[PDB]
Amino acid sequence: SGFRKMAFPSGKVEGCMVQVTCGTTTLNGLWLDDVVYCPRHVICTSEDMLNPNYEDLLIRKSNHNFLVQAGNVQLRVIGHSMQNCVLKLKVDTANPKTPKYKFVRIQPGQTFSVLACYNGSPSGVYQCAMRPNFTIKGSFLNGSCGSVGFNIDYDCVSFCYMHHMELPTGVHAGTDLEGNFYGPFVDRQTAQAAGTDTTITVNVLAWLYAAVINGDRWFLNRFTTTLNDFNLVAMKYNYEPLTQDHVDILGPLSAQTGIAVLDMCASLKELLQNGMNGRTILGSALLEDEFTPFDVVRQCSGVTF
Amino acid sequence: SGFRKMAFPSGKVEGCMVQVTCGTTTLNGLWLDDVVYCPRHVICPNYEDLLIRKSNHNFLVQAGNVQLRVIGHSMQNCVLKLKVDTANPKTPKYKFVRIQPGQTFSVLACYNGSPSGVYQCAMRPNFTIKGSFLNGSCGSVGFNIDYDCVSFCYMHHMELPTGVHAGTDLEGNFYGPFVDRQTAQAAGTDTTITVNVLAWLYAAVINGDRWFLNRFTTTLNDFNLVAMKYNYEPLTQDHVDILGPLSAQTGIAVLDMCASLKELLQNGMNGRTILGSALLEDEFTPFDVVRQCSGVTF
Ligand SMILES: O=C(Nc1cncc2cc(F)ccc12)[C@]12C[C@H](C1)Oc1ccc(Cl)cc12
Ligand SMILES: O=C(Nc1cncc2cc(F)ccc12)[C@]12C[C@H](C1)Oc1ccc(Cl)cc12
Ligand SMILES: [Cl-]
Repeated sequence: SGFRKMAFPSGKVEGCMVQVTCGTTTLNGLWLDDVVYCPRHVICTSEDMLNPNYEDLLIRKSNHNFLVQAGNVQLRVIGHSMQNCVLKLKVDTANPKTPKYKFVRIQPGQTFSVLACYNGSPSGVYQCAMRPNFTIKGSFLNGSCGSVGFNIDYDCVSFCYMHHMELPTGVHAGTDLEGNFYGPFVDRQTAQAAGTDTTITVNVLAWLYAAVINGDRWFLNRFTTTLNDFNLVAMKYNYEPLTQDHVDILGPLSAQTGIAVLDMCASLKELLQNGMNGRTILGSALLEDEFTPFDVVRQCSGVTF
Repeated sequence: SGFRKMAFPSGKVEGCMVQVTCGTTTLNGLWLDDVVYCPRHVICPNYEDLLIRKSNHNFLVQAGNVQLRVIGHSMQNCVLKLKVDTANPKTPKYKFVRIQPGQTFSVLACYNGSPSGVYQCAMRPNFTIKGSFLNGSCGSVGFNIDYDCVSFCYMHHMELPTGVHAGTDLEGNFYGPFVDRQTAQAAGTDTTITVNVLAWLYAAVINGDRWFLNRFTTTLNDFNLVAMKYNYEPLTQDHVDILGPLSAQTGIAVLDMCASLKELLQNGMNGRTILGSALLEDEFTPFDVVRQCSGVTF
């Protein structure tokens, strides 16, 4: 029993964190085999950030301008290249702690663990979700750039995010490990603002199924809804449209609890209308949207209470 | 910016997790140097009588794909200590520490000696933890990290009828009035950790959430009458002293923030949130707030 925002154990990622220094800037890098991956803005001055020409800044650099530190050991840089917004530093030593890994690009609504680091030293781990507006509500201070997001299903680490910047509203933007940004963001200090965010509907439904699994049904009702009527109502509360893909994905949780997806959709409609009335669901007074259908199945028991 | 329920990096603890099997029971053990620590209920009660009938070879200890050989066994309170023939080469610098209610720690939840997740939690005033554990989680541990030293503070033993969890320190002493057996046990009425709620209100102010601030101040006596009425733990002069740094950073005196908390307790939030929460959060200590708003590394 119980339901917590759970992160993956971070050990396999901790053994990959390094410090990258270029001039006066120090940030974090990810050391996998003989390559260190880090945000390309490590080569920028603050002035450069308004309109940086990364190709022009990079051509003026040599291997010995990049200082890479792994624990108490200095790694020697023997090559460098840029791939989109990521800098790849070839080093002379392969990481003996390199786990089994993949680079995966995730979609909005997907969750992942973040290992927040400063000076190549891990400080904490937390669970989060890629928002529909492509930002993440993280907890990052200056020096956290290069910190990574990942999932660990089985013994393989799937790296999905690398931290690049904080937006004016306090939310965070970054790239996949191939250096492609999530969202319409640029690694440039321009007027960039996150689009209006929405609630991840399929995740709220998954979390309502988790509440039923743990033994709570106060919020259920005797009604059903069509998918289109559900979407016309939920969009009035800034909820993401629920697609047939989301309904198919919720199939297993529907079969486990005996509650049809569209009947759980009717319960969500009523919750949006009435609020909780002094009650909580899994110890929360808000409808939680940072647990996916996959996270609920992984964390919850296979036997409904 | 941002404020998340953050756990310590779990790597140093992952390298200590093993699987302990005794008969039909499989649970988790903590391998430090040449000793494996695990709940004594793995042998299940008259624990001395059950233990005397066991030999070293009855305990199967598995570390990854390797079987460790048990060469000795002893009991210390509610913890079983299995002497093994191999010292853990991944043993970090560590201490066994007993924590107090209100203090927080990270839990590495394990099943079959394999870590599955990490989360942050607090020892409730009623000595239970609101964790997330299924069958097979027994022996999972709670810890904090200071510099490079792991301080182990909790080992999971059982789930109570309300879905909350109970366990011991690493010396086998239970937190709370609990016993390790299948019997009628209930957690006492819980209370809110007042000093932690105040720390979280200071974290909100540091992050730009100031709507709850007011011009008023109060006294410890007046506030404690309000806290007692709303099932909040009493606030002591020690708690006020501990909140000193956050008070100096934000310019809001502790009894000034207490007057804000009193108004939140008597009027609610009025459709508003604080750090994305509609409830007053009590699982961040004053130290956790200072650490997350400073970036301390290990
Ligand atoms: O946003 C940035 N760094 C921060 C990342 N996360 C949390 C932060 C919290 C802070 F209070 C400050 C900077 C943060 C900065 C560092 C300065 C701005 O130059 C930059 C150049 C390029 C890019 Cl894409 C980003 C940045
Ligand atoms: O409480 C227990 N185990 C569980 C620990 N955590 C989460 C659990 C979640 C569950 F759904 C079931 C058992 C859990 C049990 C195993 C049965 C009861 O015999 C016991 C004897 C002594 C002790 Cl201290 C504990 C137990
Ligand atoms: Cl995805």
